[PDB]
Amino acid sequence: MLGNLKPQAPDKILALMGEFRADPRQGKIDLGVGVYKDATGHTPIMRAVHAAEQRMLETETTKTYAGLSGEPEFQKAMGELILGDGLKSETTATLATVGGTGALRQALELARMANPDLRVFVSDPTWPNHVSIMNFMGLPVQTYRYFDAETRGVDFEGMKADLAAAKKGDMVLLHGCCHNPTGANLTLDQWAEIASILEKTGALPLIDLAYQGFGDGLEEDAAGTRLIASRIPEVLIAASCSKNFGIYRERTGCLLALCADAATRELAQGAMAFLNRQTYSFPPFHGAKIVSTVLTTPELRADWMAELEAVRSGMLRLREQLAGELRDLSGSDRFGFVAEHRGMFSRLGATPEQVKRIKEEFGIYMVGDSRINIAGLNDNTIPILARAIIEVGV
Amino acid sequence: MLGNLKPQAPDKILALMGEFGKIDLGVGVYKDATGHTPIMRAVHAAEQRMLETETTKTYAGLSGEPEFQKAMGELILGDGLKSETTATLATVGGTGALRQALELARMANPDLRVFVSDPTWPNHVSIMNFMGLPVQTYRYFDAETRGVDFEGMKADLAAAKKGDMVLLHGCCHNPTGANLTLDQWAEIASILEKTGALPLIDLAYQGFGDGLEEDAAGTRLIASRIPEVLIAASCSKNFGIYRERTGCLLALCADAATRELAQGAMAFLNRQTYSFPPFHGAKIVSTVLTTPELRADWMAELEAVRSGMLRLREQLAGELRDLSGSDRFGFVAEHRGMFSRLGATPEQVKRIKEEFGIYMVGDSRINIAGLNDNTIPILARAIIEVGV
Ligand SMILES: *Cc1c(COP(=O)(O)O)cnc(C)c1O
Ligand SMILES: *Cc1c(COP(=O)(O)O)cnc(C)c1O
Ligand SMILES: O=C(O)CCCc1cccs1
Ligand SMILES: O=C(O)CCCc1cccs1
Repeated sequence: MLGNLKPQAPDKILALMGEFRADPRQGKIDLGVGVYKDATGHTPIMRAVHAAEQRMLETETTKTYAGLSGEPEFQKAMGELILGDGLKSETTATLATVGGTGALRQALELARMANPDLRVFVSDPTWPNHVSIMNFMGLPVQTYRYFDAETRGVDFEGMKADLAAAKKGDMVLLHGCCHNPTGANLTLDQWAEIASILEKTGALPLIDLAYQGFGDGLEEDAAGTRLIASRIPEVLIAASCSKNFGIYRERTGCLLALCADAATRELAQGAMAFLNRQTYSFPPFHGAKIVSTVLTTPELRADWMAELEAVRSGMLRLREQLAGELRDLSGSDRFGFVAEHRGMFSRLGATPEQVKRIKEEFGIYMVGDSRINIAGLNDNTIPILARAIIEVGV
Repeated sequence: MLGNLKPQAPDKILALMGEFGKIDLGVGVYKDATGHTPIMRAVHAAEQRMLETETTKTYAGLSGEPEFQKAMGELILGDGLKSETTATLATVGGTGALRQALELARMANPDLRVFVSDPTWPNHVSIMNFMGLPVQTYRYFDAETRGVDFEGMKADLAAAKKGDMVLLHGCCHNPTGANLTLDQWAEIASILEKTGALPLIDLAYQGFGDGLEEDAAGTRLIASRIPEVLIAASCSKNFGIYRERTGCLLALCADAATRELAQGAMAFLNRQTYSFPPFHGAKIVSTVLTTPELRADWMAELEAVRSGMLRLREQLAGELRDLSGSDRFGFVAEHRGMFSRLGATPEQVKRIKEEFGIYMVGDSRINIAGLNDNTIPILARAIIEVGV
């Protein structure tokens, strides 16, 4: 029977890593990495996190089944970290998921459960996993203009025009901050306008928030999300803890469902818990317990925020440098967007041909769409990348 | 939009604990003499070693770590592990392994039906209902003898067709406590082979019946006869890591070509569901299994738990015979695993919970691990008073 299985395409990350590994070039560089890497090229375990695991090891007396939709401490701490004082517990449903991806999958299952004729609107471009899951679910997908290949910024007028075609009950997927893969983001004023279009169309916003604390700051990065929450009656937020906590493999995230009434909330929580139940019963405990420990323990929380800010500040300075080196070599602004972008990713606007030429002539590797990971740059690699970008004629 | 949501039915077994002198004989978790579910020594030691050895937490394998996958395959199939034709997938507990098993089978056969035992773990039917899969049942429990109705089981299983999936509990049958012998397993293998039915084995209590190796005996027999088989394994109970959510799906194929197919489709299933599987619990399992000293202590601790429960069952049967002189409740001693279904009806069950304060699943399923020297006489009395 299993022989009738259709061949499924690999993870691709492997192919990139295999091509790169095969490269005999002593000076090859890898900007395709999708995780944070420090100056030495490592993805360290944050101090606060290692401190939480030591504490957990000393306090946990059992490992019996716990909360089906997560532990109260985690749900509460997450909603506060995301919505801040605006957290309206009375109308908020929460679900511990298996990473932000689990949160996205559940959110989609929830919405479709409420509206079978659900349509999803995704940005152009967006994280490929978005489309993958949606295709796998057989949901209709529409695209809305977003990245401007010429300016490397947001084509807002285009986005508005396309979003204007959403109907009541449709879903609009928005990256809360640090757009992956582009790095081009919305201003708080652009968020206000998007909010108006959403109220007008009656479309349901789904926010993919996986990089809170990597853009302009913990609070600053949630500004757009908070604006949507306060003006839109129903909002779905899929949050991740893999990156801003550095616990990728622990698989920790959560689905937040903001509802109009308390009755509607009771409904949503019941459907979410039911969803977890029908997929894998209980969500993973370890990673979520680390997070709630860091956030509830003053000492740890303070250390986490400090370490996270150090990371953010570092990448931002890497942006300033690359843009400066590019300013000098080009003798023009052109590449100024590099310093204007936020997140650990940036789309250079290079064509596939140029990307291939950069790799062959300079040994630098990046995703085929010209996406580079800022964290992979340093005092030694920046001059090389700059020269390569200019040399290939981007 | 969310207002359209219809209310969903609660998990009965988990709701049971909601209504919780008080004697909990519900949820299938192991508990010691003082009513606690401890962390196993080896497990704790593994975590400490893990705390010192792990330097990063970056994304890892989409199908789980090679070490975990290998340790699990060896634990389950032993020397009958033909890696060349076996696909492995780390999952979110045994339930996760189950869900992925049904999804995989459905991709291969959009026209599949599932045969489940009467009775079976309620979560089996709920998941199948949710997926919209046709469910047929096969006789298994003999209501009067509290044993297996084997003739009835064979008759029903023979009605299966090529492409159908037969769900068999590998050992310690939840919720009955009744289990097939190795001679019955061979006969089942005969029926399956003839019909071309794909068996899905739910293995959640390996180590709680007669022993680690002995409890995998049936699964190994089917794996050696049937060319294609699916096994969903849970490490929740035998490792005492319930909340970590760790298990795995094994897809045994007739050849490496099909194996590469299943392996690819299995990984894809994780990617499109939650991306990567949870690492912590799987790391503990592989650490314990590949560290001779740890494996040794875990086997010993599990062994102790095993024999302990076995003794409790004997106490139950005994005390109960002192209250009748009849071998009516003898089945308690025969049943193997954590559970045992008494012949009590719902009314009787209620009388017990209300006028005796002892909470058991509404079908007479009791978790023997909940009993002890102090409560056995009380429970023995309870079911005698209520007359069952
Ligand atoms: C990382 C990421 C996620 C979620 O990652 P998880 O590893 O599942 O926590 C979701 N959306 C985007 C855009 C991401 O970059
Ligand atoms: C425990 C159990 C499972 C799976 O449990 P998980 O906590 O999801 O690992 C599956 N089937 C049966 C019969 C079980 O008792
Ligand atoms: O590089 C990125 O887009 C972030 C990596 C996140 C993930 C990749 C595959 C599954 S989750
Ligand atoms: O008690 C049982 O039947 C199994 C353990 C409890 C569980 C219910 C759902 C997933 S695990």
